[PDB]
Amino acid sequence: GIIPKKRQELMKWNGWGYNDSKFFLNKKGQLELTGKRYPLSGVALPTFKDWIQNTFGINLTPPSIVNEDFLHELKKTNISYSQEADDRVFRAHGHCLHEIFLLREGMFERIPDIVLWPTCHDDVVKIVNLACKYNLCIIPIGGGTSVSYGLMCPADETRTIISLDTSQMNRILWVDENNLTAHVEAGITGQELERQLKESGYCTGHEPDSLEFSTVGGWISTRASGMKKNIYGNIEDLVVHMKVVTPRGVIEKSCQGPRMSTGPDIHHFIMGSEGTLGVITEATIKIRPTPEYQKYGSVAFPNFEQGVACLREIAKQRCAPASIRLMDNQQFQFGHALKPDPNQLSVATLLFEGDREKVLQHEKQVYDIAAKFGGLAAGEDNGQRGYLLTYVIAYMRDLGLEYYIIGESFETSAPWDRVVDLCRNVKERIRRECKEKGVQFPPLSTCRVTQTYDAGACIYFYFAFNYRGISDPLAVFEQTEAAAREEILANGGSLSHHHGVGKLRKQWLKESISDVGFGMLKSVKDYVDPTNIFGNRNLL
Amino acid sequence: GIIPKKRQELMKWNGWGYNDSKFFLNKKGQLELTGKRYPLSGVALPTFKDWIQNTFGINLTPPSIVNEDFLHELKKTNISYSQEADDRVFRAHGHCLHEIFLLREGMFERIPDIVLWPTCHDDVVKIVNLACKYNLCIIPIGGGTSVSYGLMCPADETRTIISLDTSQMNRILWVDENNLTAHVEAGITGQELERQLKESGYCTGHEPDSLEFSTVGGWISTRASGMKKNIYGNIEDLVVHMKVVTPRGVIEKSCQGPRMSTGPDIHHFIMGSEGTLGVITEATIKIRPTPEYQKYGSVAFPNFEQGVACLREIAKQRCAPASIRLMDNQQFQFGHALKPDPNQLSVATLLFEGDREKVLQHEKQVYDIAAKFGGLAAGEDNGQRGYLLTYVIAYMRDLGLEYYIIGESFETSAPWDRVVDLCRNVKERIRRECKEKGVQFPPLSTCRVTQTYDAGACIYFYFAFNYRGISDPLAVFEQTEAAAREEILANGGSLSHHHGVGKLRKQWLKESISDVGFGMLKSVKDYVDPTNIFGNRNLL
Ligand SMILES: Cc1cc2nc3c(=O)[nH]c(=O)nc-3n(C[C@H](O)[C@H](O)[C@H](O)COP(=O)(O)OP(=O)(O)OC[C@H]3O[C@@H](n4cnc5c(N)ncnc54)[C@H](O)[C@@H]3O)c2cc1C
Ligand SMILES: Cc1cc2nc3c(=O)[nH]c(=O)nc-3n(C[C@H](O)[C@H](O)[C@H](O)COP(=O)(O)OP(=O)(O)OC[C@H]3O[C@@H](n4cnc5c(N)ncnc54)[C@H](O)[C@@H]3O)c2cc1C
Ligand SMILES: C[C@@H](CC(=O)NCc1ccc2[nH]c(=O)[nH]c2c1)c1c(F)cccc1F
Ligand SMILES: C[C@@H](CC(=O)NCc1ccc2[nH]c(=O)[nH]c2c1)c1c(F)cccc1F
Repeated sequence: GIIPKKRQELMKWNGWGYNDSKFFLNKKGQLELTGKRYPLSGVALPTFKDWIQNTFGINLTPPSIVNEDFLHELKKTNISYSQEADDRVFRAHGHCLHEIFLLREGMFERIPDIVLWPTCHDDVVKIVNLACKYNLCIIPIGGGTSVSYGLMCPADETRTIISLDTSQMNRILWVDENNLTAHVEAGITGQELERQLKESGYCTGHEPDSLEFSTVGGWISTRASGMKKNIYGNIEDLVVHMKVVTPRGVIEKSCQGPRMSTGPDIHHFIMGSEGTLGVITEATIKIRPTPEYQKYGSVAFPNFEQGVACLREIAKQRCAPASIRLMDNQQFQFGHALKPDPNQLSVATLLFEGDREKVLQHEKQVYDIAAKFGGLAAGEDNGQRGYLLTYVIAYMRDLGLEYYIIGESFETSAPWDRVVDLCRNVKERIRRECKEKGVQFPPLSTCRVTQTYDAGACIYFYFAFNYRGISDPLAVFEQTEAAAREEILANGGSLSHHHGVGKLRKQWLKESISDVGFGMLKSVKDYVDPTNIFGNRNLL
Repeated sequence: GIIPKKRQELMKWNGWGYNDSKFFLNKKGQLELTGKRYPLSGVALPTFKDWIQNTFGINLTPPSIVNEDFLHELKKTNISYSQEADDRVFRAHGHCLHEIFLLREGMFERIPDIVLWPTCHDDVVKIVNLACKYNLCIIPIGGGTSVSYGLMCPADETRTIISLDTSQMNRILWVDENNLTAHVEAGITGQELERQLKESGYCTGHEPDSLEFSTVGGWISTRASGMKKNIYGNIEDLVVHMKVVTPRGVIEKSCQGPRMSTGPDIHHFIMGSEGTLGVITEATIKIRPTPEYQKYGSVAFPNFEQGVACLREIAKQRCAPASIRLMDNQQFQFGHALKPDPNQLSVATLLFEGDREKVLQHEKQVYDIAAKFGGLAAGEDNGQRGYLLTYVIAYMRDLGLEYYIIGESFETSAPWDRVVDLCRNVKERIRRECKEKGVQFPPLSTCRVTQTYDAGACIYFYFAFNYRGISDPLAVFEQTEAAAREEILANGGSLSHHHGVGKLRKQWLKESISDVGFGMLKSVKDYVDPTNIFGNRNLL
């Protein structure tokens, strides 16, 4: 569960995930997943090949530029470091499509010059003090799962870029059973954090799809959201305290009290900072007893529209289960094609978790509400296989890439009264833009509602196309994604619910938060990091 | 429910509340409240006189300095304004003890020079533009309920001080029944907001003790907390959107989505700004159906310690009702003395509110948990009279002042494992400090736990003494309150849970949030308001 230093030894150098986990054609000509790692690993998927065919119409290094005096002082600290090509290349990207192409099919313009692996807070203080002295530039990395060009090195950056890798600064420091909090180093992965806490009968319940690699410090940096937010909260709810190293000095509140009125909350100044202000070294997170019991479920609806109305009503009654998600028809068919009126029909997956008794009180209320929108209980299996699926979806990018298929997921949050219109108009905008740019086959564009809130919902989109017969396929993707974002904003959706801005969405930020607001962010950046040491150039 | 312009016509010029509501000795020599306004209004309180005697051992204008050219432009806007003494004196204070003495028994050093009453957002833009041009200073006021010297005018402030009164900028702009949000002007009072919304079947549930006068813009400015937070949230939870006028310009997010990842959340840059960055003019707040049903309750415990352990356990199981509060023994006796082992015994009051059916499921779980800490159901009456009492407590300051008794309430939040020790040591610190400073009778110092959180609790303290026979009684109070704050911090409590900092707690802020953090606040202030127009000098 700890990420090793030489990452390529466990993980794919050119795509998502673990080296031992890849999609291949088995000795029956059926798609199957390698290894023994996930539930679907080593399980043949007879309909999955047919589905890809039917849906898409297919068959089936720069040198290191580092000062020798800085390197001399760095050796005195016994902070491990590397100037090796394959380590620096690994830490120069996340998992946006364009990055993955330049990885497979060429080279990046700029990559980090040196990688450092601090192991504690004081190490990070040393590195930042060194960067002041020798005029260095720092780009923190945890899991490297950014889908916002958050880790990309600016091409015109003349200074030595340090990739400050947090993966080895990863121990749970204390578990406070009295206050139900856990004080942890920022580099720890979700999976490792949940595994260690479970041994003591606890958990956080913070479960992003990237949890195998994404870190505590990452989550704080990007305002990450988790699958079971309904119970455990998002990251802004979960974080009681943090310790941050910046060029100006160390930020840290002097007390651990649950809720304060001591001016503007400086946690929110860091939470969402996307690596531009400093290094988040330590954080105190809320824990809960390991849930007594879990149960899955599903509900089918005549159409998407009625499903949304039901989710709305569940939100209105504040009786949403741990996870509730509504798939459109194309996604329902997708999930059916992965097992070992039926064209508009939509399905909601459910996950209830908690105390044995309360879980059932909940379950009833949800199904009764669903009844009144034409919702019919559609089985415990549908639910369960739906959630196990989520940690393998990311591997399908690489599969599609073999067979001339490209695509990416994208998201927004919007008010309840804009959901239905937004989903419909964004999908339409994708079809139109594709046709106009010369795509031969109708592009796949689907959506699901992944989170409910009082004031609205999170909407998660997939879009993909067969790019065979297109002059410049990356420009087509790039331009269509940007069109979808324009449509999202025009239909009252947000710039991002949880992926954040990074460098992918910088152009919209001033509109989103206003000019004065943008300037507030800049004023902070310029106090904390006047000479731009933390110069990934995300956000501003 | 709307605050009029000439406030003194409905409200007390020299103390808390409505003119028609005062404690007096009735024609039987019993204490009674005037008027018909509260549940206890016109109800005689036979034991209350005896209690005050037993507990305490007693028997029972500067000229307006304003530019004529600015005044000329102001007349062109038809924004109402006043230079009258009694209007300016009214808006020069909140309800800290020292302010109330200077009001009754003398004069303030500095007061506002002119009062303005804008009626909308554009009016506020005009005023702030005028303050840039003629070098004016602005101190926003809503209810004037600050207990942090938040409204006090700095004595050495040479510029013309505008009291920007929000009371007339108070209309509900829309009610969005689809998104369950209400878009409101910042000057509306809680009481008026709840009344208007109830006519459409809705509420916010945000219920501070100051709700009769405190405003939406106030609550955002001070990070206000409400009695029924457990259901409805505190202000940071309730606010979906806001519009803020600052010298640099207008801040406002371009979309109304429920949850975002677009960098640091600029709402939290304003929320807690205590009138130092700008004027909050409009805000979008979460609403809920008017709760179907309410029920009160109470539980008695052998001691305070066991009550705290029970509240902790309720928090751990996340089954706290709308309100749960634990009184120490002195406060239990107090409440008993106001009706028309018993020395350590403590009592918890309960308020359950919601859907008819779910309220009872809750009720059972609370009492069963309480059973295991020696908690015996202690009646529906105790509960009900406990909560009706909270809106009359504030009127007792003025009663005590007649009979040589002074005192103030103060608060903190602390982790669960520091609650019991903090309460005991803070009370002890108050007795010791009082004795050392020459107080005749040991003072009253009591506490109650008013809110529970995952990571800790809010603790609410009263302290008071008979000041007869003391040279300088305001210095004694001042110095003791500051000693209590020292003791709070030393026992792991926070600088404030909900009253905020203002100018009362400025000296501790840098410790509380760290020096870099303090600088982050200052960096924002300086960008947004470079010439200190918003110069109440709270916080920094
Ligand atoms: C397959 C997949 C699934 C995903 N699922 C989800 C999901 O369910 N929910 C969700 O919110 N997001 C998701 N994401 C997006 C991403 O995982 C999150 O934004 C996550 O918070 C990033 O974690 P990380 O540790 O990989 O950070 P990185 O990708 O390593 O870095 C992200 C940014 O934060 C900065 N940073 C990292 N560590 C620190 C630190 N210690 N101090 C200061 N700055 C730092 C970096 O400089 C960079 O700008 C997913 C991404 C992928 C590829
Ligand atoms: C009897 C009593 C009971 C109380 N009970 C509670 C309670 O239960 N919970 C709680 O949290 N607090 C309580 N308070 C404290 C206080 O009422 C709150 O902090 C409240 O939020 C202040 O609201 P207001 O409209 O009275 O603001 P004011 O006192 O009028 O102003 C407070 C501060 O905010 C600024 N301000 C006001 N309006 C604006 C605006 N529109 N834009 C920008 N800045 C502005 C002012 O300049 C000032 O610094 C209580 C106080 C009293 C006297
Ligand atoms: C699933 C995406 C690839 C992708 O964008 N993966 C990243 C990812 C995967 C899962 C996520 N869950 C989130 O909340 N954010 C997430 C981000 C994809 C397609 F949408 C279409 C075709 C191939 C393909 F790989
Ligand atoms: C009730 C207080 C006066 C006081 O503290 N008023 C302000 C006040 C009153 C009620 C409050 N509820 C909160 O949450 N904050 C509050 C602040 C008081 C004393 F603490 C002691 C003697 C008389 C007296 F009136």
